[PDB]
Amino acid sequence: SRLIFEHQRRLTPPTTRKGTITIEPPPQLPR
Amino acid sequence: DRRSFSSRTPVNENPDGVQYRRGFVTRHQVSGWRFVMRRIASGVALHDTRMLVDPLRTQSRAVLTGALILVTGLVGCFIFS
Repeated sequence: SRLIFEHQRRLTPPTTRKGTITIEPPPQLPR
Repeated sequence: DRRSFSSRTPVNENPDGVQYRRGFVTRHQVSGWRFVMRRIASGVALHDTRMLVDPLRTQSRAVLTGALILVTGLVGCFIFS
């Protein structure tokens, strides 16, 4: 009737590096 | 004081930073080349490369002030006539 399917391990997704990137704040206009 | 910003370049992790292709020379590169060529010429003549006092730069600046005194004497004796 219906063929069997086996519960394999899925292929790996391309990883999402969830880092918190930090930006240095700009300078302050001396005057 | 005023909280300035030093020169920074992080890593890229992106296919654009490998694409610059330009050779343009800064002030720091030409000053570093002046320093290296004044350390080599004080390293095959003075035979010490500590670069405390460089006498070759003293001699070359002496003859350059000679040529500059020539040029100022020319512009001083031209305006006389």
